[PDB]
Amino acid sequence: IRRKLVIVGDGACGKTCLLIVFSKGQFPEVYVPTVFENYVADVEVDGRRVELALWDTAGHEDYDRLRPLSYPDSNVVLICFSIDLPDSLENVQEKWIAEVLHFCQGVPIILVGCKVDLRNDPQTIEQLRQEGQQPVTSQEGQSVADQIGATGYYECSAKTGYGVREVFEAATRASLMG
Amino acid sequence: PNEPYPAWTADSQSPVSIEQIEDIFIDLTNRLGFQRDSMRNMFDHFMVLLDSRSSRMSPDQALLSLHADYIGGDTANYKKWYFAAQLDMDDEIGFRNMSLGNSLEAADFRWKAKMNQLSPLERVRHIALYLLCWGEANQVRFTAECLCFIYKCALDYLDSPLCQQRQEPMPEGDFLNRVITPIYHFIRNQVYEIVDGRFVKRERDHNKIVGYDDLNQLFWYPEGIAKIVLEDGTKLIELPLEERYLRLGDVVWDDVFFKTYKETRTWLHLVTNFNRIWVMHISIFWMYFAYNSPTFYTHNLAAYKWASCALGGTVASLIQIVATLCEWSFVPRKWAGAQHLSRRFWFLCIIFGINLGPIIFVFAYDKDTVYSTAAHVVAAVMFFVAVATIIFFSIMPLGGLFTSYMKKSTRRYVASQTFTAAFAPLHGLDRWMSYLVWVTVFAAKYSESYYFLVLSLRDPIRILSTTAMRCTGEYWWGAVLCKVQPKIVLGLVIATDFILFFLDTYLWYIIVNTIFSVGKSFYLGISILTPWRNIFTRLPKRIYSKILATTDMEIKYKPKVLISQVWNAIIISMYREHLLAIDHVQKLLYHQVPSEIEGKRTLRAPTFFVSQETEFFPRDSEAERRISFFAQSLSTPIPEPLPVDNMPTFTVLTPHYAERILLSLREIIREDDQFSRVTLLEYLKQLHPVEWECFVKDTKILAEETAAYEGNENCIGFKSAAPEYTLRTRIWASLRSQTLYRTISGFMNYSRAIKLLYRVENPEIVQMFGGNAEGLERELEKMARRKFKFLVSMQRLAKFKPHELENAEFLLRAYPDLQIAYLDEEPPLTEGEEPRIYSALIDGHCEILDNGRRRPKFRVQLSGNPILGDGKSDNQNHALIFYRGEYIQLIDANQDNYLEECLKIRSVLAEFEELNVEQVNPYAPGLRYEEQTTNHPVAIVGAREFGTLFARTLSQIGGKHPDFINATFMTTRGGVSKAQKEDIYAGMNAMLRGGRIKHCEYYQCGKGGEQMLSREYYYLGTQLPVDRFLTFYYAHPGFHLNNLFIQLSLQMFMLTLVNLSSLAHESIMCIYDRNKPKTDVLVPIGCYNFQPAVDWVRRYTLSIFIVFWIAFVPIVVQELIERGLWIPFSILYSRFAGSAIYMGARSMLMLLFGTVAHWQAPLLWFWASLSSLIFAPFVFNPHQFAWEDFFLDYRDYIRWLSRGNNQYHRNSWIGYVRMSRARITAHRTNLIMAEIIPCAIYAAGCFIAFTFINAQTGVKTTDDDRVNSVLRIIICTLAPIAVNLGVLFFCMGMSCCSGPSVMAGIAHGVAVIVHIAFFIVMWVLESFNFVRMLIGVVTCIQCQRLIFHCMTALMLTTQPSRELTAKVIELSEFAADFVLGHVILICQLPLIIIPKIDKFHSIMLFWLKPSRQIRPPIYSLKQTRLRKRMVKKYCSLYFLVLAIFAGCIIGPAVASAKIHKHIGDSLDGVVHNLFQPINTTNNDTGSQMSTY
Repeated sequence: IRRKLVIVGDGACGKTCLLIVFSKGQFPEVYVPTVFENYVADVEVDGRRVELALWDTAGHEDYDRLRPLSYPDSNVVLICFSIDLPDSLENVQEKWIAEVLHFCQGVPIILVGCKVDLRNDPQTIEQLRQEGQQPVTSQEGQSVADQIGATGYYECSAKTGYGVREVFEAATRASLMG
Repeated sequence: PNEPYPAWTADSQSPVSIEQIEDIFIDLTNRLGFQRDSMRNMFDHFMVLLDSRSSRMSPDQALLSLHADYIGGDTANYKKWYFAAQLDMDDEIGFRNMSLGNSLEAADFRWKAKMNQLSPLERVRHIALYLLCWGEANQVRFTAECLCFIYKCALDYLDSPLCQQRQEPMPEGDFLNRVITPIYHFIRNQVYEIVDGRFVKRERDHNKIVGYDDLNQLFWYPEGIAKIVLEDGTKLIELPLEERYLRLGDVVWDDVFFKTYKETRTWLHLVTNFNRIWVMHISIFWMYFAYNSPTFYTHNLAAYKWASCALGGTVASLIQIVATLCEWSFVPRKWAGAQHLSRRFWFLCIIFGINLGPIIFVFAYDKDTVYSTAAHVVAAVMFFVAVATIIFFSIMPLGGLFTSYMKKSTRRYVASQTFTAAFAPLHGLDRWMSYLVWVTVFAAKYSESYYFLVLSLRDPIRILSTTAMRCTGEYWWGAVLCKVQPKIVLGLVIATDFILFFLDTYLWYIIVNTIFSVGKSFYLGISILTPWRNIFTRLPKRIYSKILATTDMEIKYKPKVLISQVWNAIIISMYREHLLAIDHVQKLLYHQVPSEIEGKRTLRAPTFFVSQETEFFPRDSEAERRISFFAQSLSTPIPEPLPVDNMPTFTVLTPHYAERILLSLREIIREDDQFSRVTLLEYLKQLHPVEWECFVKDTKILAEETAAYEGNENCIGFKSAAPEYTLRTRIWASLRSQTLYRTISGFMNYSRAIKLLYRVENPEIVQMFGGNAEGLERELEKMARRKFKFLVSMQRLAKFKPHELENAEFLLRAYPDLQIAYLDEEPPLTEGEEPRIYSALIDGHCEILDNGRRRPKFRVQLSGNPILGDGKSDNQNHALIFYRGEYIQLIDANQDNYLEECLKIRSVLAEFEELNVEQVNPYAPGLRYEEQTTNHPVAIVGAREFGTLFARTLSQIGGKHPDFINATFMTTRGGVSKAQKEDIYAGMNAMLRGGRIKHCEYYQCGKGGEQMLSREYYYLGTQLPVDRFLTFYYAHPGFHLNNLFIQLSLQMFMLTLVNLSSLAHESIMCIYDRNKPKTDVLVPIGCYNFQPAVDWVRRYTLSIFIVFWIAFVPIVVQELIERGLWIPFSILYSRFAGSAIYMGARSMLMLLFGTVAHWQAPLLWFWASLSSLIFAPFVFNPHQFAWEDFFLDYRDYIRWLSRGNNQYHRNSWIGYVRMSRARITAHRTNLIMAEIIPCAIYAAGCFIAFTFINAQTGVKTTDDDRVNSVLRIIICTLAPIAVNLGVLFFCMGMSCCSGPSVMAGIAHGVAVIVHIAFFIVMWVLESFNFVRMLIGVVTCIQCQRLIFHCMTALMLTTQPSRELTAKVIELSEFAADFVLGHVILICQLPLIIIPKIDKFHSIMLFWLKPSRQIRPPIYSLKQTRLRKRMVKKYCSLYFLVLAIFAGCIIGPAVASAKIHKHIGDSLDGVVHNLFQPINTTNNDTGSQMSTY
C-alpha cells in the first residue's frame, strides 16, 4: 500500500536533531523549524529495500494550510512531545489525536514518544511540575495509546538510534499486521 | 524594429541614445555603489518606461513627462516633500487648498525655472538616481518620504565637488549595507527579538510600536528632520549638504524616531473623528425636544420656548470642546499642532460663553418676574445665533476650524496638509449631484423625524410629566420614588427615541441613494425592458465602433470582415472552453462555408444575430451569460481605443502562498479498494456533465482544433493508462476547479487578445509576411511580449516540494513568456552572522541548469527577510521591483478572466486619463498652479459588473478593492499595498495623497473594528469637506455604527418596556375610542391613562421592524441563486456564547416579564425575533434528525463542562471562561470605569422597575406600613456569592485529608443548586406572584453582573485574593452557563420527540449549498452495545435533570396554591420582608368627587 510517515511537533522539541540523524547521519545543535517537506530513508524490511516517505511539518497553528495535506494514508505519526512536559502530551490528546483520527482513515495508527533519553530529568521535571503535573513514563504513553485505541506505542530516538530501526521496520510491517 | 525598446531606439528625434543612458546608470552605480544587478534591473525598468511613454508621444516629450511625474511636476511626490520639508510651505499649501475650495508663488516659480534649465541628460540622471534608490530601498519603500530624503542627500552628494574628486569607486552594495540596512534593522527590532540564536516574535500594544507610518511622518516636517542626530551626538543638520549622505550610515535611529499617533479607547476615536455627525444629530434633537415640552419649561411662555431651544447651540459647542480634548489626547504635545489645539480650544470656549450668556440672562427669575420685551427679543436673537452656530459647526471640518483667522506664526494645521489634506475636488455636475443628494437626505430625514416626534411624543410627554401616583413605597424612601415613576418611564422613552433618531438617517441615506441610482439608470437609458434581440442585433456595429481602433487606421477594408474575425476568435475561445456544442458554435460563427469567390458567399452573418427563437446557447451555460454580459457592456459608453503599437505597457501581478498549482493525478483518480465520499473526478463531472461528455464522446478537442482554422478564412488509473490522457485529465480538472493554473491561463488571455488585435488592425504586416505563418506568429508574439508582462510572486519556491517544483516547471514550459519572482537564501561569509537573503526573477527563456533549477535573470540582495510582518503586502513588495510598464493590475491568488474582457483592456487603461490628453510643458514660466489641469491624477481604478427591483437591490449591495493601479503614482507614494501588519487602507492613502479613484462598468473580474482606531480614519473625518465627509462616513463606518445602535436600541427598549410594564401593571388605566372626544371626563374617576405609552411601544416596534427589514434586504439579495421563488453542540454554543446569546437570553427574560405583566401584539414580534436570534445556529446546523446524535452531543457538552476540573483541558468550560478573562485582560483606568458605568445604569433601571412593582399603588395608604424590597434584592444578590465563598473556603481548609475531579464538580453543582435555591427563595418572598418575582430575578442577575464587572476592573489595576475573586466569578459563570444550556436542551426536546423530522432535514439539505452526504463506518457488536448503553445512561440523566428543573418550577406553584399565604411577626426595622399583603384591592375609582 502507499504508507506515509508523518512527523509533527512544536519547534525546538528535538524533531530536527533526530530527523537529521536518521535521514543523513548528523546531529545538528541548532533547531531549524521545518515548515513542510519530505525525506527518503532506506530501511530493510522483510529482506526488501523500502524507501520511507518521511513527511515533515512543524506543529504550530500557523502552518494549518500545508500540514493537513499529507496526513491522509499515514501508518505511523511521530507526534513529538516532551516526556518531561505533560502539557504537551495533554495537547496531543486534545488536538493531535483528533486530527490523526480525522485524516488517518482505514490505516493503522501508531503513537510515538520522543526524547526517551530525557525521560526522567529531575531539574526539568521539577521546573515543569511546579504547576502540579506528573511524570510521564513509557507505561503512561502506553496508557495514552490504549485510551485512544492506537495500534501500538513505539518509542524511538534517532539521537542515539534507540528504537528507530525496529520501530520503523514494524511500522512498515504494521500495514500487514493491522 | 529588432530592438528591445523599439519606440525610443528607432526614433531619430530621441535626445539621448541608449548607450548614454547605460553610461549614466553605470556612472551612478560607480559613485554610489548600487548593486550591479539592481542597476541592470532598473535600467531595464527605465527603458521600458521610456518605450511605453514614447509610444504615444514624442521622445523628448516622453522624457519630460517622466521627469515631471517623478520629481519635477506638481504631481511628483518629491516636489511635494521638498516644499513640505526643505521650503517649509505646508501652511501655505493649506492656504491655497482652502482658497481653491518669500512666498509660495515665488518659490514655485523659482522651482519651475530651475527645472526648465535642465538639459535632457540631467533629467535622465535625476530619474535614474531615483529609480536606483527606489529599487534598493526594500522595506523603506513603504516609507516613501524617507526614500525622498535619502534621494535628496544622494543628489547633494553627487553634485558636490567632493564626490567628483574621488577616483576610487564606492564598493558594490555600499548603499544597501550602509543606509537602508540600519533602517531595516530598526523596523525589525521594533517587532521581533532574538532568543538562543533563534528569531522570536515579540508582541506589544500598537500604541507602543513605531510602525512604518510613524517612521515616515518624521520626514514630513522640518522639525522632524531636525531631530536626527548622529551617534557622536552632533545634529545631522549642522553638516553641510555634501557631507550628509556619507554620514547617513553613522546615524542611530532608535532614539531619533518616535510615535506620532497614539491610540486609546474606541469611543474617544468615535467622538473625535466623527464629531460633525454627533453635533448635528444631538443638537437638532435637543432643539426638537425643547420646542415640544411646554411643561418642562413652563412654571406650574413664548420667550421660554425660544430661549430653551437656543441651548442646542450650547450643546454643539460642548460636543466640539469634548472632541477637541480627545484630539489633544491623541497626538503628542511636542509634535507640531499642539499649540493649534490650545488655540482652537480657547476659541471654542469663547463661543460657548457667547452662547451661554444671553440664555443665562433670560433664565434669571427676577427678569422673568417683570416681563420685558427686551428679554423676548434677546431670546429670539439668541435662538437664531444658536441655529447659526449649529450650521457652522456641522459644516466646517474640525481640522483648522479657526485657522484662517489666526494667521499664526507657528504651524497652523495639526496634520501636514500636503500629505493628509489634498483631496481631489469633484468637478462639474458631479459635485452638484453630491450636494443635492446629501441635501435631499437631510431634508427628508429632518421632516420625517419631526413628524414622528410630534405625533408619538406630544401626548406621552404631557401625561407622564403631569401625572402623580399613589403608593406606600419602600421603608427607607417609600414616598420619594412613586411620585417620580412616570417621570422615569418618560426619561427612558426619550432616550430610546434619541437612539432611534440616528438609525433614521442611515435608512434615508439608503433610500435616497437607491432613488439617485434609478435616476442615473434612466439618464443612461439602459433598460431591462429593452429587448435583448435589439442589443444583440446592434452588437456587431458596437464592436466595430469600440473594440477596434478603426478611425486611426486607414479605411481600406469593409468593417464586416474585421468584426467577423473578432467574433470568430471569441467563439473559438468559447468552443475551446467546451462550454458550447459544435452545432451551436457553428450557428454562432460567421460562416465562410459558401464559395469565397463571391464576396457575399465569402462572409455570412451568424444565424444567431440574424434570427433574433432557437436554442442558440445551451441552457445554463457560462458561455451564454458571458456573451450576454459582453453585449450589455458594449451597450454602455466606453472610451475610444488606440492602436496596439501606441498602447501603453502594463503588468499583471499575482502573489500566492501554498496554493495548488495544478491538479494532481492522485486527486483525480484514487485506489479501488477504498470508500469515501464520491470520487472528485466524478463530483466535477456531476457539476458540469454535458461539458465533460461532449469533448470525450465527440472528440471535440481535435474537431475544435480543426475548426479554429475554419479554412483559414477567419497503473495509477484503472480506466486508462496513457500519459497524454493523464495530462489532459489534469488540465481539465485544473481548469474546472480552483487552481493557480486557471488564473495563469485566464490572464495569458491578455496576450492572446493583444496578438489578435494587432493581427486584425494591421493587415499590412500580414501582406508583408505573405504566407509565412511562422514568421507572422513570431512578430505578433514580439509585440505581445513587448506590450504585456505577467508577473507572479512565489516566496515559497526555495522550499518547494518535488511535485510543486514539477508543477512550476510545467507552468513555465506552457507559457515561456511568463515571469516568476521568488526568494532564495545563502549563508554568510563570516561565522556567527545572519543569513543573506536575495530576491530573484525567472521566466521561461532562462536556460535550465544541470541540477534542474532555472537560472535567475536578476538577483537583488535584501538586508533581511522581506516578510517582516505576516501579510500579503510584503509578499507583493519584495517582488514588485520587477514590475514593468506604466500600469499595474492586482489580483489575488485565484481569479478568472476571459478573452472578451481582455479585448477591452485598451479602453480600461484609457480611463486613467493619460493616453488621450494633449501634452504641454509643465515648467512654462507663465503657467500657474490654479490654471493647471493635471493636479489630481487617477491613482486607482476599480472594476465592477421584478427584474428592475432586483437590479436596484444588486446595486444597493454593490455600492461601497483596487483592481488597477497607476504604477508611477502609487510607486512614488508609499507602496502598492500598505497593510503593514488591506486594500481599503491603500485606497484611503491614495485619496489622502491627492489622487482620484474611478470605477468602470465595462470590465468585470471574479474573485472566490480595528479600523476605527486607524490614523487614516481620523484624518479623513477631521479634514474632509462636509459632503465628502458624509459620503465617506455613511459608506464605510456607518454600517458598523448602525448595527451597534440597533443592538443598543434593542437593549434600551427592553429596559423601557420593563419599566413601562411595571407601571401599567401596578396602576389602573383607562381607554378611549377615536370617535369619543379627545378631551372629556375620564371614564373611571381618578384614573391615569397610560394608553398612549403602550401606543408608543407599538410605534417603536414598527420602527425597529422597518429598520431591521431594510438592514436585512442586502443579505437576502446576496442569495440570488435561490431567487424570488425560494457538528459539536458545545463548540457551537461557545462560539456564539457572548455573541448575543447571553444578551439574547437576558432580553428574552425581560421580554417574558413584560409579556406576563402586560400583553401587546408588538411583543409577539419581539418574541419571534429573539427566538430566531437564539435558535438560528441550532436550526441551520446539520445532523439534527437523530436522537442518538442529540445524546452524543449532550454527552460531549457534559464532558465539556466536566473537563478541566482536575486536569486542565483546552476544550473545556474552564478553558473558555479563562479565555474570556484573558480577552478582557491610571487614565486608562478612568476609561475602564467609563465602560462599567452603563452596566450600572441598566442595573439601576431594572432595580427601579422592581421597586415600582412592590410599591403597593392602589392599596389604601397605611401609616408606617412599608415593604423592604431593596433588602430583598440585597439578600438575594449577596447570598449566592456568600455561599460560593463559604464552600470555597470549606474545600480549601476542610476535609482535604480524607481523599477517598469529583470534588470540583461537586463545588460547581453546589453553586448551581444555591443559585436555584435563591431564585426559589425570591419566588417565595414575592408571595408566589410570578411577575414581581420575574422582575426581581432580572434585577438580581443585573446586580451580580455589575459586581463581577467591578471586581474585574479592580483586578486590572494580594495575589491570592485576586485569584480567589477570579475563581468566584468563574463559579457564577458556570452556574449561568449550565442553566442556559439546560434550558436550551429543554427547547431541543420537542424536536427529538417527533418520530420523524426527515422532511425538515431534507428541506434544509436542499437549502444548504454544499449538499453533501456522509455515512458512519461499521462497528463491532460489543462496541455497539456499549454505545447503546451510553445512550440509555445519558438520555436517562438528561431526563432526570429536566424533571428536576420542571419540578423546581411547577412544584412550588402547586405548594403555594395548596397552602394559603400568611405573613406575621416582622420587627426590628425589617417590616414585611415577605411581601406584605395576601389580599389587596388595588382599585381606587369613583368615590364621587374625592379620589383615593
